[PDB]
Amino acid sequence: ISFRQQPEENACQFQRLNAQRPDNRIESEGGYIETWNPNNQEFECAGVALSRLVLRRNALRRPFYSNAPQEIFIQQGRGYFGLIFPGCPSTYEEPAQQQQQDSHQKVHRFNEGDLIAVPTGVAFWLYNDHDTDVVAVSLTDTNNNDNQLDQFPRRFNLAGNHEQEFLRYQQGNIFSGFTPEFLAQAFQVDDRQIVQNLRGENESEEQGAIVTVRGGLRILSPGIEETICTATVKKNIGRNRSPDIYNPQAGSLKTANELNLLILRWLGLSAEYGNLYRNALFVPHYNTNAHSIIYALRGRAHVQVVDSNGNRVYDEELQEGHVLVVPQNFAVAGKSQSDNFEYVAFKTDSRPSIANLAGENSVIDNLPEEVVANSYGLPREQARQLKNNNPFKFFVPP
Amino acid sequence: ISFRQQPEENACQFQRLNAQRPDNRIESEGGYIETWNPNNQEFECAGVALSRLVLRRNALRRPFYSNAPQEIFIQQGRGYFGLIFPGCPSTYEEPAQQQQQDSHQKVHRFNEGDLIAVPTGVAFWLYNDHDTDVVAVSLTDTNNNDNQLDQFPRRFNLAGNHEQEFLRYQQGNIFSGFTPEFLAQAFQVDDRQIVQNLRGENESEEQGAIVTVRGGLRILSPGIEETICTATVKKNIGRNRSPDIYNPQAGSLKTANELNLLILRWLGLSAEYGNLYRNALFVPHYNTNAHSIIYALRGRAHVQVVDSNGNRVYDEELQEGHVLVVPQNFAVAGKSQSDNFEYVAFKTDSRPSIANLAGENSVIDNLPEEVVANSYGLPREQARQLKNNNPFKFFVPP
Amino acid sequence: ISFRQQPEENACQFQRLNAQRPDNRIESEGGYIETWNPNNQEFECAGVALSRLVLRRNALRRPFYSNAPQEIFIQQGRGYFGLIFPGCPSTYEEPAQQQQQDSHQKVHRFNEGDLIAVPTGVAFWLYNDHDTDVVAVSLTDTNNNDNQLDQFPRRFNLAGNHEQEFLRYQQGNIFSGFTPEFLAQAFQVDDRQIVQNLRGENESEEQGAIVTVRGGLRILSPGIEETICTATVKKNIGRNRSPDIYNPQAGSLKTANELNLLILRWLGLSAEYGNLYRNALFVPHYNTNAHSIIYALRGRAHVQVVDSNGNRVYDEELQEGHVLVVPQNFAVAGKSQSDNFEYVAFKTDSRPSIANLAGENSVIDNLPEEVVANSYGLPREQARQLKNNNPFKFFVPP
Amino acid sequence: ISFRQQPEENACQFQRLNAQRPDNRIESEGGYIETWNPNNQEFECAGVALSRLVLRRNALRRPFYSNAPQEIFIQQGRGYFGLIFPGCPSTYEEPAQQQQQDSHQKVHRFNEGDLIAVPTGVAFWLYNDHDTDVVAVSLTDTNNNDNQLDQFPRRFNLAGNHEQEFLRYQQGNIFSGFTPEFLAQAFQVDDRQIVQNLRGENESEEQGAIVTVRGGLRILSPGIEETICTATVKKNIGRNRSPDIYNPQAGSLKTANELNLLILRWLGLSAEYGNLYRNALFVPHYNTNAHSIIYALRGRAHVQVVDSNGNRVYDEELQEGHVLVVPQNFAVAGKSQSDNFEYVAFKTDSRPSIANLAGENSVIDNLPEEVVANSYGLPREQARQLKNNNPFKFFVPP
Amino acid sequence: ISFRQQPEENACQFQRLNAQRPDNRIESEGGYIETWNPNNQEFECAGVALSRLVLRRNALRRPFYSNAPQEIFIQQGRGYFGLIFPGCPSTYEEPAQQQQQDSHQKVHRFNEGDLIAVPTGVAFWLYNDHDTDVVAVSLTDTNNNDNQLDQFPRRFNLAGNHEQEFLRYQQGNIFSGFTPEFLAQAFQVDDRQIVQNLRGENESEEQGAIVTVRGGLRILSPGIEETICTATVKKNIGRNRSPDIYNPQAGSLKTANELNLLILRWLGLSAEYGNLYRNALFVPHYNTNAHSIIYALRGRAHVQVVDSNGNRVYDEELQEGHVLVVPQNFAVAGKSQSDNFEYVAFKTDSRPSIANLAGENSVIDNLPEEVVANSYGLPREQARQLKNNNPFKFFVPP
Ligand code: NA
Ligand code: NA
Ligand code: NA
Ligand code: NA
Ligand code: NA
Repeated sequence: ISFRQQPEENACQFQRLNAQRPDNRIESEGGYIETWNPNNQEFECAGVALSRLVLRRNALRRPFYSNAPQEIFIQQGRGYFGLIFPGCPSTYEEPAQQQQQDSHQKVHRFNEGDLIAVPTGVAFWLYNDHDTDVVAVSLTDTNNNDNQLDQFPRRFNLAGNHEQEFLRYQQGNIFSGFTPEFLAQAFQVDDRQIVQNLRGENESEEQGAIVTVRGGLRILSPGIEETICTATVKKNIGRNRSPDIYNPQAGSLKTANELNLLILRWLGLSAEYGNLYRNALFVPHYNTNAHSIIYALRGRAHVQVVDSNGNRVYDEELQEGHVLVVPQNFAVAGKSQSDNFEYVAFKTDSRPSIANLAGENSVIDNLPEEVVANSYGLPREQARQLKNNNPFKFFVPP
Repeated sequence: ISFRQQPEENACQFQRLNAQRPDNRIESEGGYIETWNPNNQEFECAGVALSRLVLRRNALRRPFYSNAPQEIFIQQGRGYFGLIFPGCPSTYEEPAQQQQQDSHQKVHRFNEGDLIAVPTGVAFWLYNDHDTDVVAVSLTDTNNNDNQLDQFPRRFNLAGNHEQEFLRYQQGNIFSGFTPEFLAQAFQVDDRQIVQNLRGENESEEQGAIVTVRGGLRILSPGIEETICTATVKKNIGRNRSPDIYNPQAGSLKTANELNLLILRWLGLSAEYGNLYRNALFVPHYNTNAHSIIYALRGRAHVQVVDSNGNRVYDEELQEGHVLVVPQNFAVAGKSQSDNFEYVAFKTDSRPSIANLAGENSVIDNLPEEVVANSYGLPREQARQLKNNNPFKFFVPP
Repeated sequence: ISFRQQPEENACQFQRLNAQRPDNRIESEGGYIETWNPNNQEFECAGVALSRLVLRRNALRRPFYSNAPQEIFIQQGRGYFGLIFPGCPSTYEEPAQQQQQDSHQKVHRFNEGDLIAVPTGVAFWLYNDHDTDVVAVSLTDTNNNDNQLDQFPRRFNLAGNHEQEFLRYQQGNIFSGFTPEFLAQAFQVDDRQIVQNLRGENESEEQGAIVTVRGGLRILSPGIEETICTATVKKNIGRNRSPDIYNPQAGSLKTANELNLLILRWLGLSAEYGNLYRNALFVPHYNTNAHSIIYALRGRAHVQVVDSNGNRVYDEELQEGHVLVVPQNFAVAGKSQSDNFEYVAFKTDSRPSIANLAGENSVIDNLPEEVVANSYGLPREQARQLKNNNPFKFFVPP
Repeated sequence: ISFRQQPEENACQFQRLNAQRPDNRIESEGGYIETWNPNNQEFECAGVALSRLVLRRNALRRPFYSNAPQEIFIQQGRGYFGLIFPGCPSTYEEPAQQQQQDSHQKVHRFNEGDLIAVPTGVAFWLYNDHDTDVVAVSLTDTNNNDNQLDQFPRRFNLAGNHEQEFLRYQQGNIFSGFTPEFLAQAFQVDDRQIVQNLRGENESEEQGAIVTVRGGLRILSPGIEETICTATVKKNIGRNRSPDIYNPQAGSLKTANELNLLILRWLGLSAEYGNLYRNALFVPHYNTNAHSIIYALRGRAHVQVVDSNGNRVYDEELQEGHVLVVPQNFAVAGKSQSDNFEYVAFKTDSRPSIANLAGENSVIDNLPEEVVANSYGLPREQARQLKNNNPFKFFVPP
Repeated sequence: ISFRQQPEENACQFQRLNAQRPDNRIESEGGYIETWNPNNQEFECAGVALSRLVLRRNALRRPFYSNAPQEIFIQQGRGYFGLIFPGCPSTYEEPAQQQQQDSHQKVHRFNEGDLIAVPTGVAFWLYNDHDTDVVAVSLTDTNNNDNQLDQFPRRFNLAGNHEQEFLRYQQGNIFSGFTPEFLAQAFQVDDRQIVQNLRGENESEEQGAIVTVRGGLRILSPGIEETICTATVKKNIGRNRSPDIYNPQAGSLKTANELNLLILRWLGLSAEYGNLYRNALFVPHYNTNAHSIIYALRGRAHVQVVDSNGNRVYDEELQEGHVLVVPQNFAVAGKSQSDNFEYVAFKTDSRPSIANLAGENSVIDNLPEEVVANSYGLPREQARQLKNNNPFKFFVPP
């Protein structure tokens, strides 16, 4: 399911669909954030915004929450993240060096291939504790029903004194806007310099969203607390040894949707990770109920996309680090021109449905032979060939 | 329930409501499609598009899917249709002249009075195998949540090389946009002329959406396959020997909603079929939770519609083949000027609720006598008359 | 949950947030209705309209229904109201002075502190039978999914011949628009002067929505009828001896949401009533999933609101009878400058979720100590103070 | 809805139905508990157990939880109760005489007429702070799906050293069963006499479930905390100024079901409170989907109950403090022989449905006249009398 | 949630609770199956049966389905399993050495710590491809609503000619019961020796449920197909780097319930994996809504269990490979007497709720101080100690 705002008149009427690369980079201390322009037609149509975060060893992306739900895919690396679900008690705690030292909400490990769901207004932070840079691609669903503000994807930063991620595309931290007397009362701290730091007064716009932790972070990691407050918030789909669709001579597909990661039901979002081997084809298909935002992860594939007029709105080699939006119901097909073309496709429904146009149990396969024969002007025998020559589903070997 | 986009500022503020007739006809080989202009205020307000299809004996409306959910009402005729639900296995099959000849998804018979639900992105085809022309009136819900593209009702045609139904009102087939090398791989057909026909290369813009089948079509007709893949997709309401509301001296009403046809729950749509006998009245009423799109089927009725200012925005004889949109909450009443005025009313909710203003259990009937007396400046006795003189619900005899 | 239309581009981007007072008063016989301009940025952002009704002893607000769901809070007074749920049989009846005198739908008592839910298209009337004026503050959710007309909050009046509440802000009664011959047939009344009064012909635009009942109203008050037709439609939250959050030295909070008043689930709305004692603080917090429309009921409080840029968009004393909209996710904090500051806060979700930024189980409390230390540049000890110095939730004593 | 275990073979086959009075009293310090024998046929059939608690001024019924869901009706008196929902944070707190003194879960006020829902395993305590004795009648649903133990209604007492309520009918406190070394570690109390008292070692079997608090109790009373952790758990139905069905010359009915008190949906239980005035009749009716456990509150009524053989299994004056079980689908009718007969009827469904056999919209009223005429051997005119002579619903005046 | 049959009268009334070890072993070719007697009081009470499977390198547990839902926990080892969901198309396929070689349903990898959900009537097979023996502990929910046969847990074996697992405890394969002429027609195999083998005719009762695959198995592994047919059926909880509750000085807990593994919602089952370090305590607690079936995985713990009479029904060292049933609502506490006591606890609800009796946010912590003081006969100060001395949740360090 999904419940989203429709795009403005004509947004999904295309002369041509363009693949997109980021157009801005925001520098910080231990990494950076790159943004795709959400004002481009492809993104206006899909009603979403996209960004990419790089976190070096010991870098902390300091906590923030957003008005629009997010899905974050971990392209590379491993580390820790927390989500703060409001009012949920702490369940991670340690004895002083019995009295209590520190306690906090569950800290999660993440790995390459993980897809993480961040509900609207839930605070998120991410940390890399390893050499390999973490690279995360974040889809922010601006048109989602859950966003009751206008279609600007905001980051409400809990810390720092820097530029909002997507501010440059529109026509300080959250604490920094409150007066010192409110914050001293709120936190019962008399130390006016505790409140100064809280407000970000002891830093420039160039410390950024991401800080490096000298010596590394130490955090705890090996009724309502073990039920709703500890619901699952991520699922591995990129590294998984169990794809949903698999042909060892053509490729694989694996989805994280609301049947795999229940919280996606509330978000109205899902994602798929696919592999397509050299010269293999993902058959013409369309998504009945979702836009697809395809981020090329590795390699390259010749991709074609067809609109409701049968126009070829996109025809080229989709390369690593570029993004192609395939609007709901537009048909798409791809032939990998790499040993293994790899991609993540975010989708704007929690249970997206693929309709294959060719192959076993495809639309053509499921029409009566005489209907295929009469629709295409074909003798009964050539119609039977169209229905039966390809015995495979989804992927076709070289 | 329904989840739809609201109309633009002022769309439902009317100086006058106009009844509408089609304004375009698209010719094909065995029939035609007529469209109502969806840009007219009445349709902008309702957020929907309407069309009418005529299929002569042996005519096939070749498969297509759409971005917006549809409800199709069979005004006359009988025939076969298929819906292709993606990935559902074939369940209709026959032995070669044991090995398998052809197999395909369930083929359904349709009859006059049938209301058929077509979910977003589900492919549909229709065939008439009888002398009587089939006439189908199709409501396309452009503002529906399920449509994540802009508010243009598209037809993604699987076959042919013709004009999109509603294209003329905006500011080739799906295969025709793919290169021949993609389609040969996708269908494993080496015959480049199989792929030519598939793409519609062997036909003009004037073969159209509808083809005639010489000698007639032959199709099969007497776990997940007998459960979800064979869910009901139509319900008879026009020919039914069991209306929901009935008075043999005034008229009848029968609804297909989500309690009768479960799939309507996902579509957010329903329809009603009514009869009103000469000089009988359907009392002033309004729909709490839906627009009503009234297509006159037979005869004529004097209809009045009142807006939130108590203005009479419509006051005339609604005739057969004209359409009147009654916006949500506007009050409407009708007096049949024909032996039997017959109408289908599509509604933009899966469970629309009628609030009668006069008659048994109406709004007036359910207010305390002293409230009716004090609201209208009436003596207790004249208030009692207003509540009680009409003992009938919905319809009132001549 | 809620399903609402998003506001236009930039609506929730504020240079400053203004508190608002009503800007129009509509006079009637036994009371008046005051409206806030819904075109002001604060209301455009929230997608809602607000009004205030005053009903003197024996005054009847004559029946009406609206396209948008309402929540009405009873600030003062007591009286009777009815809601007319269409087609539900009468369940209140009396013997003639056995035959039946009058019968009607359930009449409800209301009291100060009551929050009443009025679904879209359900007719409502209100009566005051006591000396104390009734004062009701009404939130109309114009952007709600249930409103399938444009974003004008309409009142479809069943009686009278006066001005629609919100008409002055856009770019007769319902019966008055029908011809006398339709109404005589509909109600089977031959008396053409019964129909004249019904249409409001025997009154000026200056009798208004509210009439005085001379001698007072007499009404009855001590399967589907005792189940769905008598579902609960109100909950006391202002006068309640059982707040949800309570600290006798700082304040209280009490909510009516879909867990307390089930019908709110369909409306997508809820409300909260809070008390804050002199010099006590409601800590910086935000609502994850709702706009807050704060109506000051008694006293005054210094309030600050911070946007996604950390800008202080509102900083002043919120006074009784003024309204402050806090957009979804914006942070807000308040310090009462009165013996008891009292407020109702309507919220645009049926289950709104508050995320406290300071105090026990707040966002800061639930982050690892080393994350708070590294986010704010603080030694481990000053981080521990930020997490632990305030042991209270929500409210902090003077 | 409800999900319950069916009774053993023949349990609901009755020679006669007997009204029942309690058969045991358990004495304590400030009040007592009386139990009805759950082994009697009437209770075996209904699959439930019943008890009655009396709490004098300053008496505390010390905390306990049970394996079966309960509904408690407050027949008289007023006081405080708490329910402990596991893991929910405290939301009632006070400053030490800023640091925190005590904090605890919400304390609720209760009043006469309140119906309180206690889910399976949720701990409950009750306190009377007024002169008038509190009298509470408790229905324990032993056959409920939520009880996964055998059909013995247990009380797991958190305190005391006394007899389990229903133990005498089968074929120490919870802490008392743990060894002192477990409890010292669990509560980190070194004081072995703290643990002695906890275990109930400093008291006899004759301090009982109920203790008197000398000087009276002092308690606090004027994200997940204000949402799920503060869901409503009671609804007034006995004292309510708004019955669901009302005739000032015959009686009233008011229900607390899952549309009024949402938590009842999980419990599978509901209750009704009725008044019937001298010589008035509640018409023959049956409950489609629930047993009815009728506790007479005040006065007396001649009651008759008819089984599936048309046998009169009960025919007598039901008196105050007696209980009559009416099995699902058995027909029942009553004529009050008191100025006002008052009763609470617990029902074993969360949304019980009454089917009236006589009167407006009854079963007879809703059958075609010719069906009533042919079913009873009656001329058309006598059939019309049977359908129409009684114009009232539910109750009929003297 | 769960919907289960209640146990017979007195089943959960215990003189003493006994830990249980298996009492039977069924030998096969590459491993064995051990069963616990389901007729023992502990299992009668819980309404469940338990077994343990060992599969050596290259051993295949041949396909079977059961009348009762199962949860299988992988104690050690790694391998492949399939579940056959009826009518779901194949999604794993390979090209002949383009035509199709073999195709089949998704084959899943499993690892140590995995919890696998097997719905009623879904066929399951398991294979070990590694040196380490796989050991799986299987809970079969005999009293589950989904089992509409009597309370005998059956295995309907698709292959083999051996003893049913639990047959010895009651008062050939599925094909073997059909006549050869039915099977030849059903599979269109003329070879009467193909059908002989299918029926298990070419093997003794001593080939067993488990076969060894010489040279090892080769299987494929790297619309409705990628949605419902590929829903998740397992979740790792034993090996997971992210417990729900964690204290590095006492222990951890991690649950797989319906918020983590959605299919458990239909099964009415869940499981927890816990670690408890030497001399640490899991505080007295109870489960509100589930039986707990505790299988000791490693080490030993002193465990005590208390019934509704405060009787200590179990008091001893629970050792590895023994099982202890803790009935719903009975209180339990454990102190590890090993470096790391490890256990899996199956629970008879899809969302079981733990109610802690001591510690932060426990039942005692959430009662008003004066209620704890008056319930236990304690001065205000000793009551405060009981509420506050243990600042930890669930686990308490040595
Ligand atoms: Na298009
Ligand atoms: Na209007
Ligand atoms: Na902002
Ligand atoms: Na009987
Ligand atoms: Na017991």
